[PDB]
Amino acid sequence: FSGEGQKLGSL
Amino acid sequence: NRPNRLIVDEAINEDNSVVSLSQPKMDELQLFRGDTVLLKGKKRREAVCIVLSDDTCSDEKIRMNRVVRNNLRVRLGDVISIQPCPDVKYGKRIHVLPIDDTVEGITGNLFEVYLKPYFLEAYRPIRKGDIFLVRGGMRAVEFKVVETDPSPYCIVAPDTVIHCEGEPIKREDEEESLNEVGYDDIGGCRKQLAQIKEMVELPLRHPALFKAIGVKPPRGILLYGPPGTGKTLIARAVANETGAFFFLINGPEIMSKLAGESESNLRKAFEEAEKNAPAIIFIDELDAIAPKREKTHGEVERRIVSQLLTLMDGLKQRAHVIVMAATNRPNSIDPALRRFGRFDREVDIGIPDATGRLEILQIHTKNMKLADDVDLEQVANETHGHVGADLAALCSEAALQAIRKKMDLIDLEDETIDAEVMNSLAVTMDDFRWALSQSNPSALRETVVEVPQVTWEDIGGLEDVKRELQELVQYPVEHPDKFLKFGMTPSKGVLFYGPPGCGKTLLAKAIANECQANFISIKGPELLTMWFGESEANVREIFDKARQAAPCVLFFDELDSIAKARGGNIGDGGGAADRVINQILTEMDGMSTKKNVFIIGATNRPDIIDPAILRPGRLDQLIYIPLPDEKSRVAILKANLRKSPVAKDVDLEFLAKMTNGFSGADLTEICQRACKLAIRESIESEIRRERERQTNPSAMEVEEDDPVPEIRRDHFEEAMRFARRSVSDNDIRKYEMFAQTLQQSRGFGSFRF
Amino acid sequence: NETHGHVGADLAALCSEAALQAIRKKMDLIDLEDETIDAEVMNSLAVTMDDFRWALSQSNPSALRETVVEVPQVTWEDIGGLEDVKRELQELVQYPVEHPDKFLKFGMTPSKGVLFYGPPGCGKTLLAKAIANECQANFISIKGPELLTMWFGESEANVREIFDKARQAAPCVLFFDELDSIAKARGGNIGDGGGAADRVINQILTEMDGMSTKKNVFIIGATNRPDIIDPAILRPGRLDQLIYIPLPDEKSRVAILKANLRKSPVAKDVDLEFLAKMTNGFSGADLTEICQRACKLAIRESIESEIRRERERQTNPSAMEVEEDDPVPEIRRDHFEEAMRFARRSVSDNDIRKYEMFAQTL
Amino acid sequence: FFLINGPEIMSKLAGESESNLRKAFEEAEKNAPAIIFIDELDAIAPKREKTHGEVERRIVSQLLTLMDGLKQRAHVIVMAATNRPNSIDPALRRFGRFDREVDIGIPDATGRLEILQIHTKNMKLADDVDLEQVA
Repeated sequence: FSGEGQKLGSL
Repeated sequence: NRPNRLIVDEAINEDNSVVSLSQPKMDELQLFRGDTVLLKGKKRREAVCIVLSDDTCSDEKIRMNRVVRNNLRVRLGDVISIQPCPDVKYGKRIHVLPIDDTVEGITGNLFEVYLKPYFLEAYRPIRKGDIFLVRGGMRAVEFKVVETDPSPYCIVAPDTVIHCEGEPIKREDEEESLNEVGYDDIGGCRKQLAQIKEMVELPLRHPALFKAIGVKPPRGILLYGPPGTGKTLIARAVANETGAFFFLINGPEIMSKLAGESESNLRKAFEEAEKNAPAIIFIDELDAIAPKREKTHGEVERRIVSQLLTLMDGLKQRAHVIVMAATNRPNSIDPALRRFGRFDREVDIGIPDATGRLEILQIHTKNMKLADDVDLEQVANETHGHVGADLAALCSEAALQAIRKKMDLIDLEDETIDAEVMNSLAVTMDDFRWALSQSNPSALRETVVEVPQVTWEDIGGLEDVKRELQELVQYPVEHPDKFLKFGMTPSKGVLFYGPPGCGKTLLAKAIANECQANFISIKGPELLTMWFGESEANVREIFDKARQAAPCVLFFDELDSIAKARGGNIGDGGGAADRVINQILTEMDGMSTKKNVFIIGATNRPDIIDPAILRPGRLDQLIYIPLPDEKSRVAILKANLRKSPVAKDVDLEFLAKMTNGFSGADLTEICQRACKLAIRESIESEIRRERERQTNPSAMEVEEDDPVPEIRRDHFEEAMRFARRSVSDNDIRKYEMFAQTLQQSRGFGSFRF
Repeated sequence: NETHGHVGADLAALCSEAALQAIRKKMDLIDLEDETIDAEVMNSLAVTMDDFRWALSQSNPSALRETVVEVPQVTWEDIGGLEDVKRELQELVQYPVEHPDKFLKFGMTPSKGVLFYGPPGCGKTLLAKAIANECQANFISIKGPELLTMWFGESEANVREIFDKARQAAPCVLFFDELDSIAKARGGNIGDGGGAADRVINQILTEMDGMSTKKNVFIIGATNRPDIIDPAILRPGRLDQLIYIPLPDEKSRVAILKANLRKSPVAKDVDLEFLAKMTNGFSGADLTEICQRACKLAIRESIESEIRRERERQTNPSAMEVEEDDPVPEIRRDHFEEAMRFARRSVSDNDIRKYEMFAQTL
Repeated sequence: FFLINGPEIMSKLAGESESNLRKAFEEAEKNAPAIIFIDELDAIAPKREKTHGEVERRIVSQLLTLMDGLKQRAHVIVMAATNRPNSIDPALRRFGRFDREVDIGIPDATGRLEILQIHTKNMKLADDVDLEQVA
């Protein structure tokens, strides 16, 4: 669990 | 209260963030078709969604989908307040995580590749901490909102950076969140709940009210009563409702081996709660903390009590710091704590009434359906009123009976439980009935003993007396309202005069078996003790338990040996007998409830009765049990012959006329003697048949085994020739003397014209 | 002046409770105020003297809260008979307490009062409870199982605690039960518990004979008959003062029966005068028993009538709403006569002689 | 099944036995859906009703706290192997005051032959003996 550390699901 | 708490109806639309609102609803409330309002649910469940305009799909009720109800932890028809939520902006870095029980099977990136448009420019203002099932990968993947950089209700948009890790949320946390705490086993404690809420909610939601009142509320509130009957449940409900810090304190927690460790721990906990929030001191199981510092022979215990007093009773000590004190033994309370200043408030938790019993039972049973065709209120009214977790025990017993019925029709099912069969395997009133018949008050269980089963109908004779006793039992319960209207109290001290054990103790047992309420049987030598005052303390405890165990029946059997007058011999010895009599009178007298005081008096010798308890009020009536008349003789004979095989050649009437002076014990003895003669004859016949079969090949399956299954008239004649009545003319004289005392004490009817 | 018992922050706590009750009433009748309350209502949240009085009546002393539990309260007026005795008791309660000028003019301290030789079974406890509810002051009443324990010296500790509590909460009358069970002399029950119980009784007497002669230290005693009670410490040097009582009466019996009937659903056709005439030789418990028996007969009749009506309705669904609600709202004079016929008296001539001799022993 | 023991209830320190029992319960729960082999179940029997032992009272309080309160229903249960139920007190007799409502155990002679059958089958000791018949 981490916040703003993994590249996210960009749309 | 407020009109904003509209009923949460059912929405036909499957959209989670859409509520079908009536035209009157969308109009009277500031509720547009695209208004992002905030709805508040149970246990601080706040969320923001859209309000759909559907006049034909709502009638003054917010039509809400089952997904919305599940997410908000609310039921159907709930009056949920709705307020505008325009502060929901785009979150900066919102942490997200799927649910392990819900993301099990959806392979790959089943969030970005399944619910891609569900959050990208989708204006999703969900609270930080919510989990919503998303249909992705031919499944329903639920992702729990791990965190949000913005406030809880953050508008998840494509611009919002949804932080996401590979943390799958297990279903254990889901159950724990579903394991909320409310009014599920608590019924009728309205006054206590209101007092607590006022001490908390009114203290918090209306702190200005307290400020204008110019006085702080009671920071120290004590909760006396039977703990764990819901007392622990009460604390859990408080903590779930409470938004402030709940500094839970166990009883045997601070006491450590190191010097002053307990006092240091207590001070640290107090300081942490004070610096934390306007917290409440959840002092759990605080009853065994101090013996009023009087019996406190322990120096460490004395120091602990002193530190506790200093922390509680201390100037400027409890500022916005409530003290959730729970007591299981109010008597064990310390002296200083029982006073205001150390515990300004104190409450005692009582047992619930049959109405409250039904309420709590239904609320507890709401988790399941164990009888579709039966009303739990009907059984609860039929229930004697066993309280606390008694309802939980009854539910568990019904579940066990249902499981027995199902797995009886099922296999071991170690791994292959048939879900359709498992789907509501049993919902039966019979299961509840079997549980209740197998159920009893747990408190009296230590005093409970096994008794033979006999019906009030199963006992022959004294039909008027039996009917009177049954009416006395029923009307006191069945028509409590009728008694209130008449405005009179019932009788307690019912006695019985005559030769006991002729069916007398049997009559008491049959009544208790046929008794809908509880029954406490007292043996004559039962309460004696050798320690100083121990017997009197035991009597007091028994009386107190019986008072708590309403309804109950005081079957003070063999009361003749316990009811001797003070000085019936040349002198008294020990004096504790007089103390016991005085304690009994203190039970027999004194201003109290006496809700169901069914005192059963059994004495073969009325002369051995102390008049003080024998007096009215202390005594209701005495049953002058005479010997059976020939009619009563035939009645007892028929009752005995209930299980016996009857012979048409037996002249029962002739015997009853002959056995005019006999007794019910005598009749039973005659029956037993005839049975023994028949059994001996049968054994001899079997021996002879075996001997013939031992010497020659002989048939074995013959009816000669019971040459007379019914009573041999020869056996009856032999029993008659065996013995006769044991009634003593001197005993008859003594009984008649007691009866004449009663009769001269009586008089002719008024008949005043 | 009323708040004699309350001490320390107890008065402030009672005031806070009155404020809480009044504010609860005002808000609940005003608004749930789940979000905010009316500032007009907030300024109009003043308590009332009625609210304070109601809370104070609900309120009690702090030590008594840790000391004793509640009991069924009754009115001194609600109990009939012993009007002179009731007047004397009320005077002793008030004029010695409510009047300090009476004490100054008289100087004589209040009498202790040994034991009311009252009715055997009707219960002097009834009178004590009615007075204590009427008295509105500290009242001590305990049973005989109070001090006897398997803890050495526990009874002495209990006696000391009782005395200290009384001193804190004076005035208070000790309506201790087991009067005979404590009054018996050292001998007789040889050897009891080796005299330890006798030692505790002697200490308590010395702690109470023997008590502090100030602040209207009072005690209340009674027995069914005084003969059971031995005057070991009941002598008026160890019992200080003494007060006995009589047995019941006939005119007083009629009065008590009338009070009981007034408490219940009365009837007119009942011959109360002839009932009182026959009631010359009975006891108030007997009258209560007759009333209970008549009420039971009436309830049985009502249940039978309801059963018949329900059976008719089931057999014919036309007779459900054609029945009178109260088949006998008043007591059936036939029911009263039948109850009297089934009844009997508890009056014992030998017991009467024994009680008189105990009284004659004075 | 964490085996209990009467000696484990003794602490030469202050509250060490109660703390140790709580720690053992916590360790068993966190370990697995384990069991609680509550031995010497008739040790603190009377719920300190008449008991004047504060250490005994403290032990009873700790035991109730373990048997009650938050998350009392762990994936384990204890055994109420009662030597004397009359000594035992209601502070456990409730379904929740202990693991559940306890039963009682007693011997029967008709089933004893089956028990006798098992005892005999333990070690062969007779061939022509009608041991079940004699039993």
